[PDB]
Order: sequence, then structure tokens, then C-alpha cells
Amino acid sequence: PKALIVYGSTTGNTEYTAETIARELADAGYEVDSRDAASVEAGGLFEGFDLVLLGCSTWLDDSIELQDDFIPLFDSLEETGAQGRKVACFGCGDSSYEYFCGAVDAIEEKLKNLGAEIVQDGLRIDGDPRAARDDIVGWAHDVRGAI
Ligand SMILES: Cc1cc2nc3c(=O)[nH]c(=O)nc-3n(C[C@H](O)[C@H](O)[C@H](O)COP(=O)(O)O)c2cc1C
Repeated sequence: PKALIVYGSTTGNTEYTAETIARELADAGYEVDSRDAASVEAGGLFEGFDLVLLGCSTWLDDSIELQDDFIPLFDSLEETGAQGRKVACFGCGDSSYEYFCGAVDAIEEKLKNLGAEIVQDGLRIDGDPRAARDDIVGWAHDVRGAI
């Protein structure tokens, strides 16, 4: 099976999370393509992939709390080929904030409005992902089992 992983990361936490998930999928036999959201084009982005995993950090704001590199993709999510696609979301944040990992909720809700099939509840990481490595691996393991 082929999996696409797209992440938006400012300090490297969601990027570390994306690379950890990519290894667990590859070691289970999937062909994995991992890309920074700053370098992708939304048009037909998901065409040909069996599983798509989307990740991003949360930054408090009055208009949009998504990490800046992911905004352009999010705004054009309707042109990616999400209808009927198997997808799951993940993201890093901090529970001292009101909207803890709020970007994960925003992405799940829009994918749901576009007809995607959310395979598993989103992974929400508090603090340093390097200390939550077991939670990342287990989630990756559970997403493989819903495919
Ligand atoms: C100014 C600022 C605002 C932040 N706002 C939020 C927030 O609204 N919700 C949240 O869960 N985390 C918030 N964080 C925590 C970051 O999302 C967290 O540090 C995360 O690990 C960053 O991930 P990244 O390196 O992949 O960009 C904020 C951090 C800073 C510095």
C-alpha cells in the first residue's frame, strides 16, 4: 500500500512526529512519501495514495490557529482528492492553552465535510514528542489496522 504524510512544523516537533510515523509504516511494508506542507501543491495531491496522514501544530490567533506552511493546503483541501479517501490526523501542542491541539480538530472537521473517511481519532501530543515516542508508534500501529 502507498501512504502520503504531509506536515506543517515551525520548531520541528510535528516534523519529528511525522518521521516517526513514516518509519513505523515502512517497517510494516508500506511505500511512504513524507512531505513538508511548504513544498506541496494542493491540486490532485492525494491522487493514487491508499492512506493519507495530515499533521500540524497549533498557534493561538484570532482568525486561524494552523501553522503557517499548512494554511494554503487547508484552504484548498477541496482540490486534493479527499472524497472517499482513508485519512487520519496528528499534531503537537500544549495543554496550558485553551485550544489544545485545535489544528487537529479543524482539519478532521473539514476532511469530514469533504467526504473523507477518518480511519482513527487524531493523535494529539502534549509537550516534546521525543518523550511520547511510544504513543506515536502505537497510534501508527492502530492506523495500519483500520486500513
Ligand atoms: C506563541 C505560541 C502559541 C502557541 N499556541 C498554542 C495553542 O493555541 N494550542 C496548543 O495546543 N499549543 C500551542 N503552542 C504550543 C505549540 O503548538 C507546540 O510548541 C508545538 O510543539 C509546536 O510544534 P511544531 O515544532 O511542529 O511547530 C503555542 C506555542 C507558542 C510558542
